[PDB]
This record gives sequence, C-alpha cells and structure tokens, in this order.
Amino acid sequence: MDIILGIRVQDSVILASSKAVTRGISVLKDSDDKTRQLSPHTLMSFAGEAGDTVQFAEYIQANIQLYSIREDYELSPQAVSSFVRQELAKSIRSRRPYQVNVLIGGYDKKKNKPELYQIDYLGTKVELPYGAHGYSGFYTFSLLDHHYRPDMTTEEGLDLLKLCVQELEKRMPMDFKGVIVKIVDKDGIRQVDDF
Amino acid sequence: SDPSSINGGIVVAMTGKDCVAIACDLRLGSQSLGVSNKFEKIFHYGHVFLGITGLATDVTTLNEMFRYKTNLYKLKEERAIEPETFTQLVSSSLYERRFGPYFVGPVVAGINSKSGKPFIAGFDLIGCIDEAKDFIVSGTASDQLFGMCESLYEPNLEPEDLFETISQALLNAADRDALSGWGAVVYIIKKDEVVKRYLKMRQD
Amino acid sequence: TGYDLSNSVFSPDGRNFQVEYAVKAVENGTTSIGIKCNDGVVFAVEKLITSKLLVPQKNVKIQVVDRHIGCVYSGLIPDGRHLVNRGREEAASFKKLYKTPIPIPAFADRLGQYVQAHTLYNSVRPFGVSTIFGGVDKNGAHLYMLEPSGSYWGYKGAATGKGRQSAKAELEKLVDHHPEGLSAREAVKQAAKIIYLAHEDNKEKDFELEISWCSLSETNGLHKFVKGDLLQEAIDFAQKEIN
Amino acid sequence: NNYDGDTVTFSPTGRLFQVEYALEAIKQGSVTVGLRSNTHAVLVALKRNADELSSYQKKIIKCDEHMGLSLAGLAPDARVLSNYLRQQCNYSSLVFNRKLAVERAGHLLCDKAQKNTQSYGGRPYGVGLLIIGYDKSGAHLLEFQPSGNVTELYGTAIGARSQGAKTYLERTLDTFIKIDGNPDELIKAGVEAISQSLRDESLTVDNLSIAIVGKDTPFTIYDGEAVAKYI
Amino acid sequence: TTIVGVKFNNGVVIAADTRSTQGPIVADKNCAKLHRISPKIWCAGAGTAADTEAVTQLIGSNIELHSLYTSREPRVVSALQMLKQHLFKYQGHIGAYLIVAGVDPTGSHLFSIHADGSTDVGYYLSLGSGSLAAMAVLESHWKQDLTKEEAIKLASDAIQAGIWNDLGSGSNVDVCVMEIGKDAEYLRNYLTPNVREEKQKSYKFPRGTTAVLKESIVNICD
Amino acid sequence: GYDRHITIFSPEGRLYQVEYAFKATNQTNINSLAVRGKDCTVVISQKKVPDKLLDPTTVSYIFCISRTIGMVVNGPIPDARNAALRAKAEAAEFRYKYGYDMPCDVLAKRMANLSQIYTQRAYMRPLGVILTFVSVDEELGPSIYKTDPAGYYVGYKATATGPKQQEITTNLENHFKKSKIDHINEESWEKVVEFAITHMIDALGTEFSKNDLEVGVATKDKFFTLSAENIEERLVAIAEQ
Amino acid sequence: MTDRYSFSLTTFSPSGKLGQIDYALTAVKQGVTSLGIKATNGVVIATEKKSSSPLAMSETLSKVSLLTPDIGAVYSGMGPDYRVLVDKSRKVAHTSYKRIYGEYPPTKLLVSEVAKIMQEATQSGGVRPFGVSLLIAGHDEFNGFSLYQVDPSGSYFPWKATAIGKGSVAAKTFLEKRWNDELELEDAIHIALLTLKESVEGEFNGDTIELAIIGDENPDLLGYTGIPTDKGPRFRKLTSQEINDRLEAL
Amino acid sequence: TSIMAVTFKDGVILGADSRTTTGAYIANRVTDKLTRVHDKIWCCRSGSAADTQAIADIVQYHLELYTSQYGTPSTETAASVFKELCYENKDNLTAGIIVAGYDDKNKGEVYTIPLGGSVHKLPYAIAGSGSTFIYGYCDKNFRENMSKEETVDFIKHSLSQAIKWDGSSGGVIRMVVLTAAGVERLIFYPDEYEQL
Amino acid sequence: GSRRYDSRTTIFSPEGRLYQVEYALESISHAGTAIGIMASDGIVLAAERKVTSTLLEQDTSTEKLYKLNDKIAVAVAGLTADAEILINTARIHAQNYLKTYNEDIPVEILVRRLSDIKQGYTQHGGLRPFGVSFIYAGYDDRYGYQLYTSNPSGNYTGWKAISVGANTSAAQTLLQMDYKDDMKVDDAIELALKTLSKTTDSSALTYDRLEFATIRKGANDGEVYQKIFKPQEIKDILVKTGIT
Ligand SMILES: [Mg+2]
Ligand SMILES: [Mg+2]
Ligand SMILES: [Mg+2]
Ligand SMILES: [Mg+2]
Ligand SMILES: [Mg+2]
Repeated sequence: MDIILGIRVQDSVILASSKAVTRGISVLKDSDDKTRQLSPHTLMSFAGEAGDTVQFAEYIQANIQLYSIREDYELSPQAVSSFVRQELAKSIRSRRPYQVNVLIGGYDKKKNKPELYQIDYLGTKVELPYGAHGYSGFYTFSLLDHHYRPDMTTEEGLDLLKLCVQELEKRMPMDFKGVIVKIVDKDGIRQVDDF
Repeated sequence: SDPSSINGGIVVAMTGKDCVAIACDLRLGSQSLGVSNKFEKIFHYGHVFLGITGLATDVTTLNEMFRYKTNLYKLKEERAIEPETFTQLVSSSLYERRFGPYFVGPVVAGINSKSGKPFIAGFDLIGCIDEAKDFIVSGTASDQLFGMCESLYEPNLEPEDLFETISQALLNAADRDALSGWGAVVYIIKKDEVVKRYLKMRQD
Repeated sequence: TGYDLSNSVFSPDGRNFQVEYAVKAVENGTTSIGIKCNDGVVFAVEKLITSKLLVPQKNVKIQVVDRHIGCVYSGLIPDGRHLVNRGREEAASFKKLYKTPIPIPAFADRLGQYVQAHTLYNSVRPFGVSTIFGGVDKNGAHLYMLEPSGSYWGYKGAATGKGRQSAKAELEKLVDHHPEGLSAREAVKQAAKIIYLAHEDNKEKDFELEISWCSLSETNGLHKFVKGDLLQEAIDFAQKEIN
Repeated sequence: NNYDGDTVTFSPTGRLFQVEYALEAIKQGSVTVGLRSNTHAVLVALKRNADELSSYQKKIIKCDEHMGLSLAGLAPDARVLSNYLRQQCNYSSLVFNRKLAVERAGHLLCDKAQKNTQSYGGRPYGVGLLIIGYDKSGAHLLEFQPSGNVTELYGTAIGARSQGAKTYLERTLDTFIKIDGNPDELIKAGVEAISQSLRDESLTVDNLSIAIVGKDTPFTIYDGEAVAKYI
Repeated sequence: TTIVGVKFNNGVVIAADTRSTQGPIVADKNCAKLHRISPKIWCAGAGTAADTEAVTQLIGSNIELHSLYTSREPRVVSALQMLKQHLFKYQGHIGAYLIVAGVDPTGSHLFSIHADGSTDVGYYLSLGSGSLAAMAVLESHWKQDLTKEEAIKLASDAIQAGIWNDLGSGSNVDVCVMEIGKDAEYLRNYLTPNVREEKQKSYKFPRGTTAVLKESIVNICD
Repeated sequence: GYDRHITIFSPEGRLYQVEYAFKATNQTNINSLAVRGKDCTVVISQKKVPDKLLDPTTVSYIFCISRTIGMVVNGPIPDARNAALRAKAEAAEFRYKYGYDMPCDVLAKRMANLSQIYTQRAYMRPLGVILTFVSVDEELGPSIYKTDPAGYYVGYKATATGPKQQEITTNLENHFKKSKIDHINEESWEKVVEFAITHMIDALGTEFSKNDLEVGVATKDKFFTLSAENIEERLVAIAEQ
Repeated sequence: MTDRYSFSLTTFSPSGKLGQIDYALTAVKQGVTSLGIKATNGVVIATEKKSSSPLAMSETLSKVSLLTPDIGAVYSGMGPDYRVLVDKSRKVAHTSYKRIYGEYPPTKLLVSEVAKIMQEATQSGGVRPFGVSLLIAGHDEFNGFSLYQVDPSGSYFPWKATAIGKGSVAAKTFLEKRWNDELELEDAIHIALLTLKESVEGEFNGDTIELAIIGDENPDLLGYTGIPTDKGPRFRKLTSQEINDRLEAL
Repeated sequence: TSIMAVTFKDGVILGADSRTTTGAYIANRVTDKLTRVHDKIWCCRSGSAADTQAIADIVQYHLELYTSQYGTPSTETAASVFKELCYENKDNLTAGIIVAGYDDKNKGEVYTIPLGGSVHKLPYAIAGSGSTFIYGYCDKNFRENMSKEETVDFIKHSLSQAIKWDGSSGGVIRMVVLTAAGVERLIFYPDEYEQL
Repeated sequence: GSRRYDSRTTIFSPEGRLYQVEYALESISHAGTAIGIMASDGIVLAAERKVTSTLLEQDTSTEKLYKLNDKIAVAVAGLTADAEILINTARIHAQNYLKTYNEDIPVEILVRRLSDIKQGYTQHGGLRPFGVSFIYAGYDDRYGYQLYTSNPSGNYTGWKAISVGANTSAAQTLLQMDYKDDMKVDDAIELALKTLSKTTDSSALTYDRLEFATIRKGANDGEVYQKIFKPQEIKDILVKTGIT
C-alpha cells in the first residue's frame, strides 16, 4: 500500500496509486491496482492495513452498486463520500476498526464539476483540490501548493502528477514500483497505460 | 495518540450588547501535517449556533447528529429550538456516551428569540455545562484564548467593537499554537441579522 | 358456555372447571394417606397389583424430599413425580442459601405456589394429583395435603384417592379416641389398617402395601421406608382387623 | 371429543385424550416381548415390513453396554427417547464413572415423557418401550408408556395382540424367572411367549429380532441367520 | 472543590465554592455545585462535574416520579439509598462525591456519599480537594445546638478556608438552608469575596484594526 | 362468546372475567371487617374449620406482609397466598430500594396495578381475591386500603368484605352517623377489637366462640395476629357487659 | 408458560369497525361525566367524585392528577386503566423529554406520548384497548394554555371546551351556549360548576366535586426560593372549601 | 478497623472502633461499624466501607424477606447469607465481616467471615487491621461464660490496645449487647479507655 | 392454549385477497376525503375534517395534513393514531437518509419504506394492519413534483391527481374531467376545492371543516416552500374561488 494521490483539475479528477505490495522483506507484487469503481463516474483509491483495505473497498463497492440498481440512478460523489465517511466513523469505535484510508474522485454530472474527497480511517472527510494519504503528502502537498492552478487541463494535471511521482521516487526510502493513474471525468473512468 | 490534539483547531464565543459573537480557525491537520485550510468548525440550527473543536470525525458526526435532532424537534414542536434548550440537548447527548465519549469541546452561541437575551455556553467532552456571561473558549489554543479573553474582554460591547475584540483574541491565541490557524471565521449575531467575516491571518 | 375448555378461565360461578376436572383424575387414583403423630408423621399408599408380573417391593411410590420430608400422591403418577422434582429443587435452593433444611410449612407453600401457578394460564394444565406430605422440622411434626387448585392445609390425618371417604372416616375415629396423641409405631399399624379398610373400594385387583415415616425418636427426624419385620408386623395387625 | 384438541386439556371425567390417542399408536405397533431371570434379561420383537420388497423395521436399540430397549409405535419417537437414554447413560459414565441404574433410566424417561403432556404446543410421545439391563442389583425389565408411567416387571409385552404373550408369561412366571446361567433357554421362553401373539404368520429368519443382556453378557442384538437357531 | 454540610436546631445547611477546573486552568469561576434533588432535598457535589450533575438529575427525576406515585413528600434516605446503589454499581467510575441534605416528614438529615457508594452520617461534613481546610474550621468551631445563623456562618467559614487555602477551590460561596416547616432558601453567591479589580486599561480596539478578506450575510430564516 | 373467556371488552363495555373473579371472592363464605382506633387498626375475619382432621392453627386468611402491614384476604386460599407472597416481596424490595418501610396505601396501589394488568393483558387471569391492607402509617396514622380483581383501590374509615358484607357495612355506616367521627374513639386496641367483634355480632346475628374468629391488630411499628386465648379474653369482656 | 398471545386482539370487522375500540368507547359512555373549559388566562378540568361506599374516603381517590407542574388530567371510564396511564404519562414526560431537554414537555407533546401508549394497546399482541377517555389541560411558554381530549383509539383533539362520559351530549350543548373567547378563568370555573350540576344527581358540594385549574404560577406551592426563573406550578387542585365558596354565588 | 464479637453467659457483645480512613486522612472519626441486619442479629464491618455497607444492606433485605415468610432466622442462617455474597463475589469485594446474634434456643453465637468468604463459628472473633496486635492479649484473657460486665471489660481493654497500636483504628469504642433482655448500645470515649 | 383466540390477521381468502387489508380499506372509505393535485409549478393538498363541532379548536388543530420534512408532506385518511405512528417513522427515516448521504431523501424512497412497513403487517407478525391511506406530496431534484398514495396493503402508485377516503369514485371522475397537464397551482387549488364541494356529505363547504396545503417553488429562486394554510387563509381562498 502506502502511496495514493489525487488531483482535481478543471474537468477531471486524477488518482495515482502505487503498484507494490510488500510483506516482510519481499515485494510480492509490482502491478497492484489499489482502486475500485463505485459507480460509472466515481472511483475510490485506498491504502492501509493488509486485508482490511480490499475488504472495505469491495464492501463499499457492493453497497453503492446495490443502491444504483434499486433506484436506477447514480449517487453523487458527495453522497457516496458521506456514506463512506459514516461507515468509517462507525468502524472506529467497533471491536476491530477498519484501518483504511481512502481518496474518492468523482465527476458530478448534475453540476458538471469534478470532486476529490480525502477520508482517513477515523472518518475524517475533507474536499480538496489535491490530496494524499500516508507519508506521500509530506513531499507532494508543498509541491502542489507551488505548481497547482485551479483551471488546469487533464494533461497539465498528469504532468503535475509526474512531478510528484518523480519527487517521491527521489526521496522516499521504499521502492513503491511506480503508479497506476486513472482519470475520472464526464465520460466516466479510464486508465492511463503508460506512466 | 491524544485524540483531542490530532487535528487541531479552536473556537471562542463572546457576548456583547444585544449581540453575540462566535469565531473559529479553519485548520485541519494530521499532527504536524496541515491538510485542509477550509475546515469550518461552526454550524447553525435555525438561529442557534454551535462550534465544535477536537477530533474532526466527531466534529462532523456531532454536527450531523444535532442537525438530525433539531430537525425532528422543529417538526414536532412546530418552532425552532432555543439556545438554552439546545445547550441541554448537547449535554444529554454527550453524557449518553459517558464511557466512550466524543472527543470534542463544543460551544453554543445565540440570541433567545422570545426574551432577546444573548446566550453562550461551553461543554467538556462528557457534557458538563459551563455557562458564562462573558466568554467561552475551546480547542488546542484554549490556554491562549483564556489569556486573551480575560484581558481583552469588557461587557456591553457594540457588535462592531465585539467583532474587533473576538477577532483579536482568536488571532493572537492561534499564532501561539502550532495546530491552530490557517484561516479564521467570525460570526456576529444580532436578533435578526447575522454577519460572517473571514479574517486575514498568517498562514504558518 | 365452553368455559371448561381452557385452564384459568372463570366460569360465571367463579370456578375454574379445568381444576375440577383434574380433581376427577385424583378421585380415579389409588388411595394414599398421612397420619400425624406425637413426634412425627406416617405415610401409606395402596399399590394395585395389576399382574403377577410386577416385581413386588420394586415399584416404589412414596418419595423423599431432602433428607427429612416424605411425599405421597394419588392421581397421575408422572404429575406427582414432576411436583416432587420441583420440591427437591425448592428445598435445595432453600438449604443452599439459608443452610438449615427447609421447614415443612415453608416447603408446603413452595409446592402450593407452584401448583397454583398452573391455574393462572391457558398454556398449561393443572396438576392431576393430590399430594400428602410432611415431616419433622425444628418446630416438630407437620402433615399437609395439597390439591390441584394449589389449596393446602395442615392436617391431623389426611387421605385422597378412590378410598378417601372410608379412610377419612377411619381417621376421624383415631382423632376422637386419641386426643393426647398417637405414637409413631402405633400410627404405622393404623396406617396399614386404614389402607386395608380403604382397599374395599378397589377390590377387583389385590394390592401391595407401602409405608414410610419421620419420627424424632424412631427415625431421628429423617424419612425412612418401613420394611422387613416392622412392615410385616403392621400387615399382620391389619389382616387381624378386617377379620 | 371437545377435549381432545391438545394435551393441555382435561376431559370432564379427568382424562387426557391426546395421551390416550398416543397410547393407541402403540396398539397398532408390531408385538414385542420382554422377560428376565436373575442372571439375564431378554427382548424378543416381531419386526414388521411394508411389503415383500421392503426391509423389516428394526425394533431394538442398544443404549449402553449394559442397557437397551425394544419399541412399539412411532419409531422416530423411540429414536428420540433412546438417544436421550444413550446420553443419560453416557453422562453417568463420564461424570461419575458409574453405570446408570435401570431404575433411574426409568425415572428419567418418565419425567421426559411427562413434560410433553402438560405444555401447550407439544405432543405426547407415540411409542412404548421395553427396557432391559443388568446393573449393580442384577437383571431388570422395564415397561415405558408415553403417559409417563414406567413399571418394573419380571416379564411383559406390548403392541398388537400383546395379550397372548402377557397371559403366557403370567402362567410361565415360576418357570422362566429361574432360568439362571442359561441364555438360550431364556430366549426360547421369550420366543415361545411372542408366538402366543402371532396370527396367519409365523416367525421367520428375517422376521424375528432378539436381544439379551446379563451378568457376563454385553447387551447384544441378533437378527437374520443368527436367530435361525430359535425357530 | 470545597463543599460542606452543617446541622442546626431546626434543620440543615450546605455550602460550596464555585470554582471549576481543567488541570491548573479555571474553566468556570461561578459554577453551581448545589443541586436540587427535590424542593426540600439539596445536594452539594464534588468530583467529576458532569457526573455530579447527571447522577443528581437522574435521582432527582426518579424521586419526583416516586413522590407522585406515593403521594408523599420525598425523604432524604430515599435519595441517599438511590444515589449510593447507583454509584456502588459503577464501582467509582462515576466520580461523584456528594453531601446529601434536606428536610422531610421524618425530620432533618445530613449525609455524605463517596463515589464508590459508601455513606456517612454526621452533624458536620466536608468533601472535595478543600475538605481538609474546611474540616479544620469545622473541628475548631462546631458545637452541638447551633442556631440557623451560627450554622450558616460556620458553613461559609468552612468554604472560605477552602477558597483561600486550596488551589482546587475559589471564587464565591453558595449556601442552601433547609429548615423544618419552611421553604428551602437557596442563597446563590451568598458571598462574593473575589471580585476582580478594575483593569488598568481598556483594550477596546480602533475599528478597522482587524484585516478582513470577505463578508457575507448568513441566512437563518426559512 | 369468547369475549367472556378472556379479558377483552364485551359489546356493552364489560369484562366478564373480572366480574366472575369477583364472584370467586365469596367462594370461602367468610366475612371480614376492618376498623380504625386512635392508635390502631383492627381487622377481624370469621374462621371456619369444617373438617375435624384439619390442624386449625394452619387455617388462616390473615397475613403479616411486613413488620407494619397486615393483609386479610377474601377469596380462595391459593390465590390468597399468591397475593401475600408477592406483597411481601414488594414491601421488602421497596424498603431496600427507597430506605423506608412501604406504606399501606402504596403497597395497596402497587397490588392494584398488578391486578389491573391482569384485566388488560390476556395471558394472565385475575386473582379471585379482595385484599384488605391495614397498618398504622407513620404519616397517615391508622389506615385501611382495599384491592379487588378490577384493579380498584381506595382508603376507608372502616370496611367489610364477604357474602354478608352489606349488612356489616350499613351497621358500621349507622354507627358513624351517630358518633360523628372517622374512627373508634378508644385508647386501647383491646377495646377496638371488642367494638369490631360486637358490631360483627349485631350485623350477622351470630355468637362467636374463640375458634370462630381470627383477629389482626396493627399498632405503631408492629402488626400482629391474636391467639385463640387472646380472643377468648376479648369475648369474655364483651359478655360481662 | 409465558405470554403466547403475540397476535392482535383488536381487528377490523367486515364493516371496517375496530370492535374493541368501539366497545371501549362504550365503557367511556357509561363512565361518570368529566369536562374541561379553556379560558383566556387558564384552563379548568372537573368531574364528580362518585363514591362506591360512604365508608370510603373519597379524598384518597384522586380523579384529577398532576402530570407535570403545568399539566393535569381527568377522565371518564375505567378508573384503574386511568391510574396506570397517569403513572406511565408522568414517567414518559421525564424519560422522553425532561431527561433530554432539561425542561418539561409542552402539552401537545405529552398528549402525543399518552396517545401513542393508547394506540399501542389497540394493535400490540395480547392486550385490549384502554377503557378511558382523558381530558388533559396544560400550559407551556410557546403555545399558552391548551385542552386536549384523548380517546381509546389513541386519537386526540384540541378543544375550547368539552365533556365526556355519562352526560356529555347535554353538557357539550350547555357549553356551546356559554363559551366565548373572552372568558376569564373565574368565569370558566363558574360555567364548569353549572355544567356539572346537570349531570350530578345526589349531593353537589366541594366533597363530591373534584376540580383543578391550570392558571397563574404559584410560588407558594414551589417548596423553595432563590431561583428567579423557577416560579412554581401552574397546576392547582381547588380545595373542598374553595369550591363551596363559589357554589354560594352560583 | 478494629472489631470483635464475644459470646458470654447471657448472650453476645459486639464491639468496634469508629475510624474510617482514606490513606492517612480520617474521613470519619465517629463511624458506626456495628450494623443491624435483624432485631438481634448484628454484624461488625471491616474492609471497604462501600462493600461492607452494600453487603449489609442486601443481607438486611434478605432477612426481612425471610422473616415475612418463615419467621425469625437463626444466626447461622444470617451468617450463611453473608457468606454466599462474600464467597460468590470474592474477586470484587474487600469485606471482613463478623456476624453475631442471639437466639433463645442457641443463646449467643459468633461467625466470622474473612476475605475468601469462608465461614468460621467461634466463641469469640477479632478482625480488622487492629486485630493483629491483640491476638496475644485476647487468647490469654478470654474465658467462656463470662458475665456482661466482664465481657464489656474484655472488649474495652482489647480494643483499647488495638486502637493504641493501630493508626487505622481510633475514636470511640462502640458496643452492642445482645441478650434475652433486648438490645443495648454502649459507647466509651478516649479519656476513659486510653488510660486503661 | 391461545390458538383459540387468534383471528389470523395475515391470511388469504379462498379468492386470494387479504381479509384484514380489505376490511381496513372499508374503514378508510368512511374517512374525511383527501385530495392531491400536482401541477407543473407545484402541488395541492386539500382534505375534509370529520364532522366537526363548533367548540373544536380549529387553528391549533392537525388531523389531516402533516409535515414529513421540508420538501414532503402527507394527507391522511383513516385512523389518525395509526397514521401518527407511521408519520414519526417516516420523519425519522428521512433524517437517517439526510445524515447518511447529506442529501434530502428522494420522495419515492421515503414512500417505498413506509409502504414496505405496511406490507410487513400483512405478511407476518399476526398483528392488524394500519388503517391508513396516505397521499404523499413532495419535491426532489430528480423527478420534481410528485404525488403518491399508499394504502394498508403496502401498495403504492404515483398520480397527477388522486383522492382517498370517502367518495373517491365521485371525486376521481370529477378530477379526470377537469384536470389537464399544463395546469398551474392556482388552478389546481380551485379544482381541489370544487371537487370537495361537490363530493362532501355536508350541506356546504366552510373554512372550519378543511385543511389545506401547497408545495410551491414560490420562495426565492430554485427552492421549495411548504404552506400549511391557517384557518383565515382557507376562509380567503374559499371566497376567492366563489364557494362562499
Ligand atoms: Mg498558528
Ligand atoms: Mg507552520
Ligand atoms: Mg387476562
Ligand atoms: Mg468494590
Ligand atoms: Mg489509634
């Protein structure tokens, strides 16, 4: 797990999420997709305690898909983010809390605006222009503070993200094996194959 | 691992002549890392204002909870909740979680719609009511707010003066706390107009 | 009407017909008695020998509760066992908490409340037995009789079942002719006689006699069965009195 | 009539009709006999079939090394009650290192059957049982009926036409009771007893079922070619 | 906290300071530690502030319902028994230390209850951080057969010992008097010996001192 | 008509099971009577031992509920003892919970509430009993409070219960018209017992031996029943007057 | 054993009536008359104390009950049912309101809670409806004075004035003639006393009439002094003497 | 605490100091540690004040309920009820209780119940922190069938010494006399007992 | 046991109808008529009070029209007490949705849950069904203005105009006659009252025998307003349409 980022630009939200899965002194996998599509215009990335991460992501995914079928309608990113937060807020006072941090990137079709929500395992929600979980933010937040502009294009966003990954690859102690990058916009969710 | 000082933030409230003020900073961090500069800690249900400092997930949860309870109150009572009454509901609700509490420092401010009296109150995490004529403080810079208020404050300030006083109490308390700051909001509240002002402050 | 189809329903008289119907099952049963004496109590019962094939002595009907109480009953036998099982639980819980063995009046009300409880609801059936019981506590000897309604009183002598009237009449005489008291060894013999006299009302099948007793002097305040030389001595006394 | 709708209802003469109807299922059951000496106790049971293509319903169930029974009536009810006995015998061994007394086995069955005769929703058991065992006081035969009444006997029989065997045993009493130290003669006397209840049918090799327990004999069941010796 | 109770001729008096703390910080300079359980049964509380308020309100509620059910004036021994059994059940985790007092058809009464559920009877009692300062005064000046005015003086003197000598106690003295055959008189801020002196300077700011980025009218209506 | 078997309303708004439970009240064919002195509350009830085989000492319809409260029952003994046991448990629990002795009127109310529930809830039958509670309450003084199968209760100056209750009631009403007061103006409970027995005799038109009666007396801080001999002493004093 | 009655005892008949509610209303019809009148500065509720024996002490039976310091109740129908409802009504005012908000519930909401309890007796398993109609009079800061009727169904209605039980049709007519929106409390007490005489047969004095008001605050009835905002109960039961004083100027 | 109960010719006497302690601070110098669970069955309390009170309150309830149903309970019965509570809740109690009562059949009886909840019937019993210092004294000076005055003296001298050496004990010496005659409360102030 | 007294509330007739549901609808058919009419720019709810008395407090009264949240209301026909149980459930359910998603509950979702609660009482639990039919009038940003009805069966359907309670046959014929799709609220108001005026079993329709509500976008820009009409406001609208 470890590295998950998100940038919201003019017309899309971009999530970048590390590919490594490490247990002990071994990188077991270098092509891991730390993300689940919750609905056609909503994507959630995640990081945290082994097992908990996927179990939580898939549980939320199942719940949103159920909602979609029942209402023949797609929940807004705000609605999904609030559902997710509440689920985590319950979890934190459970016998065994989900130790999962998430970013939710969605395109709200009613408002034609992209939206990025950062939520930690305590159920602490914030909407942001750019976000990160874990040690990632200690490098990227300062860098995005500098280079980010609100009216950027998807392509400007990707270059801004390439800067972030470059910095992390220079200064982070661990080899996170690059990132899978995904774009969420008015046409849904697609994956950038070369990064 | 002290939940009340992970996210950081502050709230202060004051009475004046036929008015009240309630202010908060805008910071939300994860210990040393500042994360959001837009995290407001003051909410309102009708004309009753509630500020909440502490663990941010509980701040959000309690807002959502008191919105829930005040909406039902209004539907059944056919009137908006008053601050004296809301203060009691806050106390009930926190003490209900006596041995697994929400990690918060709520503050209530408002003007009773029948009597016209200004009203403020503060709470510990477990529901104890601290009522006060003058001011209430809360958050990670509460020591600092106490020191500012206790010297700066005087009774019966007019809304435009109270604004300056509360803003200066907040700002200078915030600048001596690493976990408070990053913006500020002040609410000036009179019988039937409420003015919200964002303050310019240092962003470190 | 239909007031008699469901337990716990009051008829217009103020009666519970289901309890009265339970009483008929008791009247249908074999005769059993209790005799109170100087320092104790005696219990006896008629056991119908249905067949040669019943092993004599080995279908015991009188039941001990704790170490100091005897119980006998007429009617539905399993209902009687169910009641004694409860009596045993009640006595154990009393002794567990208060150390002393359960006093007989105290024990009587435990059974009384339990039986009365089975007249309160339509989801249970009243007990199909009348129960004679008692023994020796710190205040002396006590004999009780308990009916399907939960009604119980203390008795000088008591009888129930098919031969209750014969037995009752025989008991009333003993009370009149022995106002200063009856000894335990005497009462054992009288018990045997009265059972034999009461057997007249059930004479198709011949019967086996069973007796027990608690006496402060003869059994040291504990419940024991009467067997061997003492049982035969009391049978003989009873044989001699029908002839 | 108006009072046979459930077990919780007494008739005006003090009868429990559902219990009496349970008793009726026993009368339709195939005949079974039990008898004992002072050294052994024997069960003989006539098994019944559905037709010529079917098996003959097992009527005898082992409960412990020293105890078991024969059934007559609803078989699944015998399965429930036998299973309960198996546990009771088992609890006695594990907790007290003690073989369960046949007399206690009787009292326990009585109290189990009785609870189903006083509560709403339940039903009485629709089966009668003959329990034999050899315990610390020798050989024992018990007759269980689903009213709750349990009775200890030298011999008896239950099921259809059981009156023949029961009379025979009442005559044969002084003979069979003294068949001590002789297994095959006690069985023969039970096989003869059960034959007093046969009609238009006789005892065949896959028709007859016998069981025995005694001093130095574990409870064991004989069927098929192992009972040809007795026809 | 400092709290006390003192019996006199024809009733009982209780008193308390008005300081509330969070560590070394004074949170409330004028908090009310005298709690009404019923009209003529009042309770002084020390310990965890929310606990003393909740436990006093809860038992107060149940006493009211009891009084209505029985058609009788509530007794102190009922409040005592209900409080002690509740606190005992919680093994001290509800940190309420209470001086229970009042008048009822039986007479006048004074008790104390500790958080674990132990109760005491006496003519004079003190609880809280300032209890030793207070008890020193009570042990010095108490006598049998006090008048109402003597008992008030003794009680408020005992609170003052706490106010001055104990850092856990300060500000004001609250008193409540429960005399037989009379309404209880709650004397809020009976003494106020800690009035803040005139400040040297007014810190009222020149209007416009504070830098502002935005304004907006907030809508509180429907 | 299944509305006559359980406690639901009939078309005319009645509860037949409750009404029939009132009729069970008289099954014992005993009359009871209670009066108040200045210092005491006396209750007397007829005692009928038909069978010679009964131990007469075990035949009673008077119960000591607590140290201060006594209860006489009109109705079958099984229901009577059921009510007694509960009332004892309720008075002990009240004392433990609230720190003082349960008053007569509060126990009466509580038993009345229990009875009310049986009139509303179907699975429970009413108890076929009327319960007369007596004490010398520390607040209200001599007290008589009576409960029935309807869940009704009220305080009395004096009262009577049973088949010939009307005769006794009017006898007592007539006395209180004449005396102009709420009680028997008498110092000792001994003479208040004598009054009670006297006026029961006049009303019922029967004489009493020592074994025809059963007497309970409530004073400040104790309720007790009288022995056959205590009653004989009391009968003797009536005759010699 | 245990409650096997988990099914409804009140069910719809083919005509659509709920029998047990109708039959309960019939029990209310048989009940003694009680009434309530709302004035500008107060409410009065009143009823007859029909004694069962003259040996009974009818002061020990209170038909008019305090629920909160500003709310009172009276009834017509089955007294025992009323008594337990008062117990539950008092308790629910605390559990579902005072323990939450630190103040007593307003009249309509307490009434709402009592109605709920009575509706549940109309649908829950193994129970019959309550055989009472309540009149509940009260005051609260934001609604002023109010008067509500509550029936066995659980339905409740606000009234300017009404009556229930035995002589209700007649008494409701009497009240329509005499009621206006300018009545002072004393005028309403007078009308209540007149209306009640028509339905009472025997003696008509302050020992056979039970009558309470919701009026001004009574500081003398509070039991303590020192809290300015606590001014005392608005509920007051009129004494035997106070009633007779008004029966002379009738 | 220092407490004891002593059987004698006419019945039994219970005795106790009056000190309740939280640390070295005396929270109450005039405590009453002799507690009535029935007319003539009393107990001496030592250990946690809360625990021993809660226990005595429960026992009093049980014996009041016992009395209503079965008449007067024996002292053995009272001791058994104490034991049951102390034994079954041994993990959550700090209670060392002495039970003492007067029957007319059994005369005076003393049962002591230490921390484990074991029961021990004895001619006399001593308990509490102060008891350690008077085992020697009490064993040498106790005799059976003492008179009332001799027993009062034995208790007065014994508790005087326990109080002298134990700082946890002190104040007044309370006693309760249980005989056929009734129930008598005695008290003895420092100025008397200190200079014995 | 108790089997004897069980009416078996949740069984089928031989024809495959639910006895209790049918008999509950029969009850409702005698209740004060309630009408819902939906327009392009809002919704109307009108309802007739059950035979009033002159002494009833009409201004502080609520029998027919209840507020569920700010964007949804209902008109009741049947047992008021039954309906209040359901109303408080619906109110709570709305607040759970808001709390969970930070969005006001879509009208259908609220209606479905209430209807699902009613259905349960017809299939399990042995209890009598609620003797209530609702008209739901609400707004959300998916479907705009919506009318629904639910009945004791738990079945719900959506409408342009609908009546429940007494004389729905007569009332439905009249609405079908004069209703047209482009209608405004103010026309709808008139239609609602005219329809009650002709279907009422009373001699003449007056303000004191009515409850009335509108749900308009008639506040300032993009937002919805609920108006529960006060007595004087009904008196005025009754004149303004020429019924008095
Ligand atoms: Mg700062
Ligand atoms: Mg910084
Ligand atoms: Mg019932
Ligand atoms: Mg402890
Ligand atoms: Mg010392």
